[PDB]
Amino acid sequence: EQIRQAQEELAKIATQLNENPEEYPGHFKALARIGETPILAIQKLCIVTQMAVYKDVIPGYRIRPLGEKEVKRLRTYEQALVAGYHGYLKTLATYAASSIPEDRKGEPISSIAFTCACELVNAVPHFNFRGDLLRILVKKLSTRKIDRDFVKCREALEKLFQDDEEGNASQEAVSLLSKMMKAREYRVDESVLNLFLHLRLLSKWEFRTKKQRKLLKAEKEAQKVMEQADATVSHEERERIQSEILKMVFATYFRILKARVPHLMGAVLEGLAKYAHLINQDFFGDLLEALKDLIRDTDRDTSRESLLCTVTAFALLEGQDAHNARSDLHLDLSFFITNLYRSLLSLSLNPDLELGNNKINLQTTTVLLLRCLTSVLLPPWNIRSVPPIRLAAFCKQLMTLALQVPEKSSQAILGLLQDVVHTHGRKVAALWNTEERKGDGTYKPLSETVEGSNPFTTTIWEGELLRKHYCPKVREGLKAMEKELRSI
Amino acid sequence: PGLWEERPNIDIITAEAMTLAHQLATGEKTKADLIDEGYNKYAFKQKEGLPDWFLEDEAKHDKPIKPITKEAAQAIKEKLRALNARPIKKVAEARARRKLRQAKKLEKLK
Amino acid sequence: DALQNLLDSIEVPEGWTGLTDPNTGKPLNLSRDELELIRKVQQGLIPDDV
Amino acid sequence: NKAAEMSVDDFFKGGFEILS
Amino acid sequence: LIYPLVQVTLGAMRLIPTAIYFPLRFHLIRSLLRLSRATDTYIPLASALLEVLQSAEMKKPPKSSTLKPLDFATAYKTPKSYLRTRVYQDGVGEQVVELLSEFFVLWSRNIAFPEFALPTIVALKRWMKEMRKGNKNAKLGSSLVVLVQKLEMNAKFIEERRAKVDFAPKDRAQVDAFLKDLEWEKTPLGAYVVAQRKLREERKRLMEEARREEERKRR
RNA sequence: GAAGCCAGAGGAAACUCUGGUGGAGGCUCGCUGACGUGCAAGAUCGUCAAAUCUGAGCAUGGGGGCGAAAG
Repeated sequence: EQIRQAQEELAKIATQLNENPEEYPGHFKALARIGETPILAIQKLCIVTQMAVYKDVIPGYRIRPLGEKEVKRLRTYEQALVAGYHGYLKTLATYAASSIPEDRKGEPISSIAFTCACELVNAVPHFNFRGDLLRILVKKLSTRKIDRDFVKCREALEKLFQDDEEGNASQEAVSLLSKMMKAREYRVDESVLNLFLHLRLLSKWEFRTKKQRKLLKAEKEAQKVMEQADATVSHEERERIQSEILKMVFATYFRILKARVPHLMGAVLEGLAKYAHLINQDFFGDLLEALKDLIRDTDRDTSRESLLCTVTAFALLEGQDAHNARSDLHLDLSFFITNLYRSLLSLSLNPDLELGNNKINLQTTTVLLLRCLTSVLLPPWNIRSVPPIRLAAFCKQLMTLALQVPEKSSQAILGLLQDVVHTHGRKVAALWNTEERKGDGTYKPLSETVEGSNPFTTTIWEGELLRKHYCPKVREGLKAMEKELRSI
Repeated sequence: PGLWEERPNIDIITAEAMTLAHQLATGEKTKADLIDEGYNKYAFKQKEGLPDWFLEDEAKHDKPIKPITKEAAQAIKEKLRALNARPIKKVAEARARRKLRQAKKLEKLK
Repeated sequence: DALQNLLDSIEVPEGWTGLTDPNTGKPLNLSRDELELIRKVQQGLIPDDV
Repeated sequence: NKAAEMSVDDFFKGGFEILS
Repeated sequence: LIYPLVQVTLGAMRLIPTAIYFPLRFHLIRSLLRLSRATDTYIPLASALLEVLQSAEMKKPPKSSTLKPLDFATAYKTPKSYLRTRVYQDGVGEQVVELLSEFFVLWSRNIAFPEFALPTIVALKRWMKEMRKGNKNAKLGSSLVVLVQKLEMNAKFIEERRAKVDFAPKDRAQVDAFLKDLEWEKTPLGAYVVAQRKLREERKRLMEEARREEERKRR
């Protein structure tokens, strides 16, 4: 049919451009004209064919607007390429902005155009109008409707981020993403936020004549001095691009935190915990106090937010560079420890606990509590230097919590306390051997501070109910606890 | 198979502009002043239809000299500081480098 | 707010001068008209209007 | 040990232990 | 076979925790309390009762009306009329106080009652504060004050008799004896619960015989 | 005295042995301190000198503190 005529024409054009590109410069327009047909099948095939040639023909560099025989041939070829590629991007934008639904006859023109856009993104980012192509991508992933095109664009941008080693593409993409988030007033689906986590940059004797040999030496020293200069310049430019991208990312994160968007806090906190070691020192301290103020505002949903903030602070402090910076940077987690200790009771009484590679953005409040408890009692660093008063107070409070908290979470708490007894032992054996109960005061349950509540002037008497809890799992967990206490 | 987009922004980056900004912010010279010493010999000079070589030669050889202040210099430095300028890793390795340098100096003295 | 302090430290406001207003303890920022005066004095093209 | 292997999120799915 | 039953009962009570459907939860909690009294299986229900309390209906001031108190032995649902009604307020407070009473008298002897009531006591105190900073429901206010007083007294009682109980990890004879020789009217919570049961029964008699006289008069 | 190559004998092959040929080696012969890491009460690992000999010609870098370097 007319479709067959288009088949032959498109095949001839594509093969001609593959074989001799320079000698045939007008096909780039001829191809736009043959795509101008109103037949949908011909339109789809023209779009995919244009994807294929523009892919193979684009040079490993960008060209300059000339303005103002082989050289003229190249000039003309190059100018036709840019004009045709600009037309291609305009057509892709129009098709993608066009309405998706038609009669069910395979993948629509919108889906095919989106696939083409993803392929161009992943194939030739360096060439011109990367901005327009990424604008198409963002105009798709700014809609809050999960779709196959949505996920496809998502992994396209993800692969671009994880493969960009230069940085300009990353900078343009993050600028577009931040502007989109601000314009949409932070009503996005958190995947565009996880892209920021997915960034990479934030982590035979040939005979030679006498003339040929001297010239070759000349290029040798020229290329040596150029390699040295290029190394230095690339280092400086990579650092500057990192600075710009980090600026944009942290601006987005802090605007989200200030706006208090409930469904993005986990991703924002994950990003902060990931990149605060890449930002300066004074900003690390300021971020700690920002987390403190978030906790205080929640004090004046809320449980999950407080636990997220506590987990982020503790993880940031378990970062290696931050761990060594500790004393010099004056980073004290006493506020977070005290807040967790005081909130344990309300968390125990909260019935919303079990309503639900990653390190922060965890959907379960019980899981967040377990991470906080692991941070406070079983730390990656200085595990055997933890204050015994802190250990004993948290042991008593967690036994009371496990007494008053649902089955599976209680099993988790018993496991954590078993691990604590395994690691420390002799420090906490007095909490169960009543002959070693200190008599230098009385236990204060409803205290205000961990040291204030005398932990060694009391006995863990809860077992007498958690051995008759209804769940065999928690019963056997307590049995294991007593077993290892005995095998101390 | 089946083959959200919808006045110039003034940015101070120069130490002289920061010094003059401090002069406005603190009660030293006011608006009436700033216009008054605006009417000087460098004022009412044509810049619109001039060739780039002419304009750049005048720009390089005709920069007015004004006192600058240490506060303004520090302010420009703080403004232009990069966000990854002072990571913990970089400052720690700087301290390690200088400590190694003193150790090597002591051993050379030995 | 500490979040606002972090935000404007990351992107300094337009009139940020690094000073503190003695009248009110907040940092002192230049106005749009004061920035216009800065432009006018620094370039010299139009010392005054009309 | 127990802390990590029960702090994994997938441990709190909520399947009733009669439909094993 | 208790494990699946308590699992499904908790699932049933937490399916859709709404003001319209308090009484289904209430009956399920009564069933679980019967099971707890019979067996020796600990069943956490303080979270459920404290959620019932920390529901939305209890915060806002009630609606003054004149309609019949609910018969919370025949209700699967709450009539649309009873939304903010002070009568519904009073009812739900009455049986919340009840179910709390049976739970805390059920476990009123074990060596850990002190701990077992600490969260409940602090939550109730937070509520007395928050609701005398809420509504004006003084009968429930007083009933909760009396309940928390009794809880604190019983906690102080067990700890007084706890002092000398050697609980070495390889020697639990004394703790396996604690107060084998006491009965659940001697504890302060036991006395309070039996008094409240007597009052509940006399009110039951009053209203039952009453409705009988109205039936006879209508006849 | 290693790679590489040759012949004989077993192994389906990959291989193994023997006899050799060969003559590459940060291989041999002639007359320690300084630090760093440490995640404990110090273990282990890493880095720095000791840099073909020699005639006649020639150039360069030098102190300290501050600082991320640029200065």
